[PDB]
Amino acid sequence: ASGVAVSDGVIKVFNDMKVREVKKRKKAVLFCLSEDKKNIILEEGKEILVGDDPYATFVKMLPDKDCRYALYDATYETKESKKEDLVFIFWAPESAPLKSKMIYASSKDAIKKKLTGIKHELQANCYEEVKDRCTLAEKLGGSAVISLEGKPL
Amino acid sequence: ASGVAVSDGVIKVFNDMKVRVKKRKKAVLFCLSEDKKNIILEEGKEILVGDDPYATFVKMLPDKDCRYALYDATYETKESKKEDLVFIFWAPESAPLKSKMIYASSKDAIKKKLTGIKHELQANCYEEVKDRCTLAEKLGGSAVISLEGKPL
Amino acid sequence: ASGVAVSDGVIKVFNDMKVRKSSTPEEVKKRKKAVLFCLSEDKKNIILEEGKEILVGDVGQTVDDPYATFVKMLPDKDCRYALYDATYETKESKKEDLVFIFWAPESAPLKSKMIYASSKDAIKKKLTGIKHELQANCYEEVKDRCTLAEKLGGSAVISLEGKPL
Amino acid sequence: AALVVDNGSGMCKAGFAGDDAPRAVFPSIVGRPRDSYVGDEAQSKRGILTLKYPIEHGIVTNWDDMEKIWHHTFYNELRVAPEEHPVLLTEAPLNPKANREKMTQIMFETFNTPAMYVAIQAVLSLYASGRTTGIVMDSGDGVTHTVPIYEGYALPHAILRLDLAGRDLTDYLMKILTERGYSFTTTAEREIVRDIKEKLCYVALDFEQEMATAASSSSLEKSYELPDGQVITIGNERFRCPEALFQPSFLGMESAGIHETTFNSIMKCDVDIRKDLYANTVLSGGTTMYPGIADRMQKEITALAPSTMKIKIIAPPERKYSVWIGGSILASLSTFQQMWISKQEYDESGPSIVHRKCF
Amino acid sequence: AALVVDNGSGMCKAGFAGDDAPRAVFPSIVGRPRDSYVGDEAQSKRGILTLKYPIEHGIVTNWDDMEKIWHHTFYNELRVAPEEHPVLLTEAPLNPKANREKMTQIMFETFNTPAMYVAIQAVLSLYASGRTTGIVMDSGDGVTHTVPIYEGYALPHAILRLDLAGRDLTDYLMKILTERGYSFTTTAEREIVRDIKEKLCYVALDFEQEMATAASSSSLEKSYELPDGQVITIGNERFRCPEALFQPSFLGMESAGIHETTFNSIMKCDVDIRKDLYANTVLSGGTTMYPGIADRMQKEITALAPSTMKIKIIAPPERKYSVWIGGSILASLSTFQQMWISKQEYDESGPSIVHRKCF
Amino acid sequence: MPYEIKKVFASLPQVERGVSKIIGGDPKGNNFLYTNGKCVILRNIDNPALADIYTEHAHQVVVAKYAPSGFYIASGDVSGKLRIWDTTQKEHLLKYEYQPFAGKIKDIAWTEDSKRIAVVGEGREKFGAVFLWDSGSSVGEITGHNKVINSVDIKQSRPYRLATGSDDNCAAFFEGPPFKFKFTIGDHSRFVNCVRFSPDGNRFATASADGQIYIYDGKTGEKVCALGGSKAHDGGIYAISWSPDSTHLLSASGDKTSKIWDVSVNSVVSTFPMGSTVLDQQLGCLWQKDHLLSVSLSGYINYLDRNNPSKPLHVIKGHSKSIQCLTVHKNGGKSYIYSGSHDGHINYWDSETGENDSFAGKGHTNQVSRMTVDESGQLISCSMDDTVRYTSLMLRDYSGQGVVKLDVQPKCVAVGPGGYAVVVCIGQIVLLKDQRKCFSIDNPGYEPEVVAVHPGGDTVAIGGVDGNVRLYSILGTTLKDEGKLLEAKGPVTDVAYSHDGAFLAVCDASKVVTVFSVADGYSENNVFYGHHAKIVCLAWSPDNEHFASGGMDMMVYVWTLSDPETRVKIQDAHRLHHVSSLAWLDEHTLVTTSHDASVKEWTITY
Ligand SMILES: Nc1ncnc2c1ncn2[C@@H]1O[C@H](COP(=O)(O)OP(=O)(O)O)[C@@H](O)[C@H]1O
Ligand SMILES: Nc1ncnc2c1ncn2[C@@H]1O[C@H](COP(=O)(O)OP(=O)(O)O)[C@@H](O)[C@H]1O
Ligand SMILES: [Mg+2]
Ligand SMILES: [Mg+2]
Repeated sequence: ASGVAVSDGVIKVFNDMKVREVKKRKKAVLFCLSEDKKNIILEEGKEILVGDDPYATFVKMLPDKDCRYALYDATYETKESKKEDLVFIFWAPESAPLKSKMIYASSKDAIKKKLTGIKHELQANCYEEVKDRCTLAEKLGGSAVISLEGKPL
Repeated sequence: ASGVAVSDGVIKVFNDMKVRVKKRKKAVLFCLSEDKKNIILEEGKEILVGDDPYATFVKMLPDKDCRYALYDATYETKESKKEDLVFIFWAPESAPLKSKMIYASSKDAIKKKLTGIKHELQANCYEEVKDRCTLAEKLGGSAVISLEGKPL
Repeated sequence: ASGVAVSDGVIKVFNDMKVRKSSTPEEVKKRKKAVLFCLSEDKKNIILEEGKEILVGDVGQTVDDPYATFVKMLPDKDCRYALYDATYETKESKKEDLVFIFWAPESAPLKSKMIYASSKDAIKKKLTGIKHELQANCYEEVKDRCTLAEKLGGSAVISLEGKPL
Repeated sequence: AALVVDNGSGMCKAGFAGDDAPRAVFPSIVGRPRDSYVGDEAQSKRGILTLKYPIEHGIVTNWDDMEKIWHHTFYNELRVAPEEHPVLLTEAPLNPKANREKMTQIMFETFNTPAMYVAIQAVLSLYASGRTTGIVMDSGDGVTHTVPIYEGYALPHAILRLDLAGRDLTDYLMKILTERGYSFTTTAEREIVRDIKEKLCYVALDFEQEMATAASSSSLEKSYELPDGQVITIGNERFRCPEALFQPSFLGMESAGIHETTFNSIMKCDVDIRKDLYANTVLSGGTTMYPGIADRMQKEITALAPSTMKIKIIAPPERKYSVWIGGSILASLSTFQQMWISKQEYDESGPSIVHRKCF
Repeated sequence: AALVVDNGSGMCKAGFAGDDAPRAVFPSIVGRPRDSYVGDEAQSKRGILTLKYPIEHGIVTNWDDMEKIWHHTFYNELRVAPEEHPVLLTEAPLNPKANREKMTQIMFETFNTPAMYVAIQAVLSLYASGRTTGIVMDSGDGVTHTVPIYEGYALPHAILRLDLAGRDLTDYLMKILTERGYSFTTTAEREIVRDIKEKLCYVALDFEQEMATAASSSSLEKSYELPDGQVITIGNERFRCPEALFQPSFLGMESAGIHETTFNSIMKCDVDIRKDLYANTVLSGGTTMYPGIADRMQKEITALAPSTMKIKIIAPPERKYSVWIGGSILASLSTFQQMWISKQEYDESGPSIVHRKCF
Repeated sequence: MPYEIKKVFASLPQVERGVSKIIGGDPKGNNFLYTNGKCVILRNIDNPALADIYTEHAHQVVVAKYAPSGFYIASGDVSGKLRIWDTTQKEHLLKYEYQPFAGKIKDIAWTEDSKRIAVVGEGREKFGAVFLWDSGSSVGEITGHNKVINSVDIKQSRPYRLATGSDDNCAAFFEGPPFKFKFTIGDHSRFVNCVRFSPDGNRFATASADGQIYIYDGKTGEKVCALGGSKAHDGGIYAISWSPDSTHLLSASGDKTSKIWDVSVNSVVSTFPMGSTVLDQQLGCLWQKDHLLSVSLSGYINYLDRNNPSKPLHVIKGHSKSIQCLTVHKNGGKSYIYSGSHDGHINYWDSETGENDSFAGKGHTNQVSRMTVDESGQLISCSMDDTVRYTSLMLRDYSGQGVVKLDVQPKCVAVGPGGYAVVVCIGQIVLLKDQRKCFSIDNPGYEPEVVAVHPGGDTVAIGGVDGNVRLYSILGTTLKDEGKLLEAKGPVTDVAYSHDGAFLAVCDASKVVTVFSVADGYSENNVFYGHHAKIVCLAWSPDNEHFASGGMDMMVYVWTLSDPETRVKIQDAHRLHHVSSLAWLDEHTLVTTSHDASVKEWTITY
C-alpha cells in the first residue's frame, strides 16, 4: 500500500456510472495520480460520453508510457441475455517508468476497494492486451459471451 | 445382508401378537441360534400380559450381547388410548464386535418378514432404552402424555 | 555382476514357498519354512542345499523355535543364500512375510564372499515379490532374534514366530 | 476361506475373512520411472520413479494402475491365488455405476475369482457398530465422507465429500515442522512425518485455550527419534496439525470443517430422520483416531445443532479398520455363502449382475 | 531517511529509501570458531570457523544470529544508528505469524527504531512489474518460491517452496569443475566459483542439442582468470550448472524443476484465474538472472500447459533486486509516512500491531 | 419446578490488546451488554451481580446492540452471521438471522424507527451493509472505505445520517434512507476506532488511534472543533460515549486514563487515572444515566467516580477466560465460591450478595486444574505451572504463602485431615504433608487421572484410564496400595467421596456413575444411567443422600442415592458449553461453572 488517498469525485463518478441523462452518462473514464502523487484524481479531458467503436477510442486514449486506471461500461450480448457491467481497467504499460508502475500497482486496491460492487477487472500490461477484444469478452462471461460492443466476436 | 433367515417360531409369535389374556405375551426377546443361522426365541425372556412391565423388560436385556425384541407398548394420548407394536434392536457397545455385525446386518431381513410394524427403537446403550421420552415420541409425536400407565 | 544363473529348482521352490495354494492338511506340513541356497561345485548355478531346509510340519512338533534352528543350519565358514518365512505380529496386524537372508561371515574365504555378493543381485531380481532382506556378516548379526524384528517392521513388531520379543 | 480387500485412497487393507485384523496394509500407489513398482516398493525407491494414486478420492481414476495393485495384493501381500478364494470388495460412497461394472469385470476375467461381492464402506462401518440407521463420518487418507444411512440404505442426495483428510494433515505437519528448522521434503521423509502425526498429534477441545496453556506447559514438548538416530522435538504442532480438520483455513482452504460437513449432510435429510442421525454419528477411518477428536466433534456439532437435540458422537476403539473388520465378519458367515456373485451367474448376466446382487 | 532491508536466505540487501540500488549486499552468515564474525568477515577469515545461516530457507530459525546480522547491517554496512531512521523489512511468503511479531519486537526493543514496517517479498516484486495479479517465481540463494497472487492477495494454499536455488548451483559447479581438473574446495575458492557462475553460466534452450554442440566444437568454451592470475577454461559446465534448476536429478533431488513447480502451483488455483496466472509469470531473484532462462521457462511451461492457453514469462531487467527496489520506492513516498508503525503505537498494542497496520 | 436458576455471575468482557471493545446500552437504561466468546452478557448496570447470558452463536460474538424500541438485540460474530432475537422473554427466541457478508462483523447500528440495521466490518467483497430488519433487502450502499470498518452510527433524529470509521484513517458520511455516500472525512491520521452520534443528533464525534477526537455537525458533517486542542489523549482512544443530555463526552484511551469532555466549550471536566500497567489500558466505555463505565485490558469493568477520579466506585472483577475449577467454602457466617480459570486467575464470589474480588499479590501463571479447601481454612490449588499453592482464605493474599513445586505437571489434588495432600501428576502420585513432598509413587503401573481422599484421611481412591479405581492408605509418610481394584465401565474421569465418607461415587467416559458403599467392603451400591456423553464432573450434596454429575452432553443430572430411577435433568445449564465443575452451597443450592467463564446457582427441589 502506497498510502495515497482516492479522491471523493471518483466514488461519485462510479456511483453515477454503476446505476442507470443518457447523453451525459459516461461510457469510459480515466484516473491518475495528482501532480503531488497523493490523490487518485479524475483526468479532466479523458472520458467518453454515452451519447457520443467506443472501445477503440478508449484504448487510444491510454498513454503509451504511463500507468492509468479506467472504468469501462462495457456492453455485451450473451446467448441467454444481453447485459452491461462495469469493468475496472488497470493500464500499466511495460514502457512506463519503474516508479510509475510500482505506485500505481501498490495503490490499485485503494481505489478498487473503494468502488464496491465492481465485478470485472482487466489487467492490461501492454497494448496487445488491451486492444485484444477477445480477452475482455472472456473476463466478462468467458465462453458465454458471443458478441461484444454490439459486434460479433 | 448376512443372509440369516428368521425361524417360523418368531413369525408365528409376531402374528399372534400383531392381530388382537394371561396366555398372551407383552414382551419377547429374539436371539441368535447357536449355529448363527436362524433367529430363535429365547427360553426365559418373555413377559406375560397376565403377569412395571417396561422396567423388568430392560432387566432381561443382556449387558454384553445383542438381542431383538418385540414390545406391545401401550401409550395413552389425550384423544384416545392406542397400543401398538414396537421393534427394539438391543445392541450394547459392550457386546462383542462379531455379534454386533451379525445382528445389525441381519435386521432388514427380519423386519421385512415382520410385516405391519411401524415403530422401531434402536437402543445401543442402557440410557437409550431405560428412558421413556424417546420411546414415547416414536409412538406419537408431541401427543403422548403417559406411557405404560406411569405418567411421563 | 558375476553372471551366475539361478537354477530352475530354486525358482520352483521359491514359487511354491511364496504363494500358498489350497491343499490337504498333510500337504500343508510339506511346505518349506526356511530353505538354504548355495553355489554349484562348478560355481555356475545357485543350486538348492539338499538337507538344509525346515518344513512347516516340523515347527511346533520337533522344531520349537524355527528361527533358532534355522541359524544353526548356516555354516560359520561359508556364505549362503537363505529364504526364511517369518510369521511375526505388529500392534495392528498379524503378518507372514518372506525374508531373503544373505549369510556371508567374515571367516569365509574371499573367493566365496566375492562371488556370493556379486551374484546376489541376479538371484534377488529373479525372486520377485520379496520385500525384506537381512544382510548378515557375522553370527552376532543373525543369531539375535531381535535383528529380524527391526528388519521386518522395526519397533512396531511385538511378536515373532508366535512368541513375544 | 474368503479374501477381504478394502481399497482406500491412500492405503489398501487386505486379509482373510474371519481374521481380527487385515494381514496386509500397504500404500495404494503405483510408481513408474522418472519399470513399475507397486506398494511399499515404490516408497523404497523414491526419486527414481514417479508416484501416482489410482484411487485418490475413493473413486478409481486409473483402472490400468489399480489392476497392478490388485495383483500385488493377491500374490505379493496375501500370497494366495485369487482364483481359489472368493473376494469381498469395498466401494467408496457415491461410486459411479460404471465403476461397479468395471470392478466386477476385472475380478472375474483378469483374476478368475470363483465368487465375488461388493459392499459399501460406510454401511460396513455402521453395521460393525451395531447400527442400521445413522451417519458415518469416514475420514481417511485422501477423502472425508459423511454418509447418512437410513435402515441400511445410504442416502445419495445427502452424501457430502470433503477433500480434507489425513493426506493434507501430513503435508500441514510437514510445512509447520520446517518452522522449527527441520527439513522434511523427500518422499521417504514424508512417511516419517506421518509416523509423528500418528503418534504425537491430538485434537484440543478448545484451540485458543490450548494455545494459551501450552505456552508454559512442561508436558507439551515431546521428542521423536528419526530412523537414522536423530531426535526431533515437537511442541504446539501436536494439536495444531489436526486442528486443520475443524479449521481448514489453516491449509488455505475455503471449505467447511468436518463438523460442519457432518452437520450439512444431516440438514440435507428429512426432518423425520434428523433426530436419529444426530444421535448416531459414527466416526470411522484412520484420521478419526486422534485422541480427543470425539469430544471436540461433540462440542462443535452441538453448536450447529438445534437447541433441543441429543448429539451422540460414536468413536469405537476399532474404528480405524471398521470397514475391513465388518467385511471380514460378514464374509466369514456361513449364511453369507449364498450372497456371493458366482462365476456362472456372471456369464449369464454380465457385469450388470453387481447392480442386483450386491445392490 | 528510511532504511530498506531485504533479509534474503543467503544475501542481505540493505540501503536507503529513494536510492536505485541497495548500498550494502553482504552474505547472511554468522561464523563462529571451529568469537563471532558476521557477513563478509566470516568469508574472509579462512576455513578456521563454522558458518551458519540464521535464515537458510527464507524463515528465521535462529533469532540470536539474526540480531547479529541486523546489528552488522545498521552499524558496519549502512553506518547509521537504527534509533534515528525508520526501517522497512521484507518477509518471505508463508512466514509464520509468530516470526512476524518477533521481528517487530526486535526492531522496537533491541534497536529502538522510531518506525517500522513489514512487506511481503513476493508482492513487492509483482508490484514493481506494474502488476497486481500474477505468479512470482522468486529464486534466490537458499530457496525458490512460486507465489500465485490474485488481486494483491497471495494464495497460501498454492504457494510452493523449493529448496533448490543459487547455493545448490554454486556447489554443483564446484563438483563438476573438478572433472576438468580444477580443485575448488576451500571457502575462498567457493567465492571464485560463484563469480564464474555469475559471469559465464547460461541456460540452454535445448540441453541435449547444446551438449552435442559443446562436444563437437569449442565455440562455447570460455576463459576465466583466477585472482592469482591463472586462467582456467570452462566448456559445457556453463549450461550444465543452471540446468539443475530444470532437472533437479543432477543434484540427486526428488523435487520437480522450477518450470514444473510453477506449473504445479498454477494448477493448484481456481480455473477462472489460471489463465491470468499463465500470462503473468514474473521472474525475480538472483538465480533468475541467467541469460536464456525466460526463453527456457517459456518453452517448458508451454509443454505442460494446455495448447489453447497463452504463456508469458516476465523477466524485467531489474528483477535481481526487485524486492528491494519496490520497498525503496514505497518507503520513499510522501504518502507512506502515515503507513509506518510508530514506537508509540508499538507500546500500546504490542507486537500484534503488525497484523493490523501491515498485512 | 425441579430446578430454577437463582443467580448468574456473568463473565467479564473478552478484551484484546489494541482492539476496541464495544459496550451497548439499552434505551430503557436498565442493562448494559457486552460479549465474551459465543455468549452475549446482559448485565444490570445498577446491580452488576444480576445478569443474563445469551449463548446461541456458533462463533465468537463481536458486538451486540439493543434496538431503539428495546424489544430486540442484534448480535454478530466473526463469521458474519447476524441474529436478531427477542429480549422481552427469557427464552430469547430468534426473530431473524442474516449473513450480510462473509467476514468479521465489527459494529451494528439501528435506525430510530428500528426497522433498518447497518452492519459493518470486513467482508470478502464489501465492508458494510444496511438492510431492512425483517427482509434483509438492501436500503443503501456503504462505499468509500478500502479497509475494515471499525465503527458505525446512525443519526436518531430527522434527517437520518450514517457515519462509519475504518482503518484507512478516514470517516465516511452517508445520507438517507436510502443511504448514499456524501463525502469522506480525512482529518484523522490513524485508525478511526469509534464514531458516535450525540443522542439528540446535533453532533457526532470520531475517535482514532492518533489521540484526537473531532466534533462534526450531525446534519452537514462540517468540523466544529477538536477536543483538547492539540490532542485529546496521550494515546489511541478506543471508545467514546456521549452523555444522555448530549453535552458531555466520555472517552477511553490506551494511555491508561479516561476523561470527561465538555464538548460545547472544548474543555476536559474530569480525568480518571486508571493505572500504570499494560492491563490498565481502557478499551471500552459507556455513559448510561449517572453510571460511567470503563473496561480495562484485564477485562475489569470500572464504575468511574466523578467526585474521586483516582478511585472508582466499583471494579467489577471475574473471569474473562474459561473456568476450570470451582470450590465453595463457608468462612464466618458467609459462604464464598472460589473459581479458577485457565489463565491462573482465582476469583472468589459472595454466594448471596454476589460481590466478587481476587486474591491480592501474584499467584498462579497457568491453568488452575483443581482447587480444594482443607480443615485449616487454606485453599490448595494445583496448576499447570507445576506448582501446588496453599493460600490462606482469611488473608486473601498470595504473597507470603506456601508454594510447592512439582517436577511433573499435576492433574488433580485432594486433601484430608491431618495436613495430608495427594497430588496426581502425569504418571506419578505425590503425597504432600505440611506443604512438603514426603512420598512418591512414580511408575505406579497405570495412568492416574483423579484422586479422592476419604473424609477420615486414611483411604485414597485414585482412578485410571484403565477404568479401575485403586485404593491406597495414608500410613505415616507413605501410601500403601491396599490391593483393591474397584471396577468402572470406562476410563475414570472423576471420583468423589461422600461428605460422611460412607459412599464413593465414580464416573467414567462410558456415561455411567457407579456408587460404592464404603461401609460394606467397598462393594457396588448402585449404577446410574442417563448421560449420553462423557461425564466430566461430580459433586456430593451436603445431605449425603443426593449427588450431581455434569457431562459433555451439556446436561446436569442430580441423582437420588436411594432411587436411581429418579433424577433432575438440568438441560443446558450453560448453553453450548459443558459444565467443567460444580459444587453445592447447601442441600438445595447447586453451583455450576463452565468454559463460558460464568458461575450459576440453581435451586434444586426434590
Ligand atoms: N493412529 C492414527 N492417528 C492419527 N491419524 C492416523 C492414524 N492412523 C492413520 N492415521 C491416518 O489415517 C490415513 C489412512 O487411514 P485410512 O482409513 O486407511 O484412509 P484410506 O482408506 O482412505 O486410505 C493416513 O493418512 C494416516 O496417516
Ligand atoms: N548475475 C547472476 N547470474 C546468475 N546467478 C546469480 C547472479 N547473481 C546472483 N546469482 C545468485 O543469486 C544468489 C543470491 O541472490 P538473491 O536473489 O539475493 O537470493 P536471496 O534472496 O536468498 O538473498 C546467489 O547465490 C548468487 O549466486
Ligand atoms: Mg477407507
Ligand atoms: Mg530474496
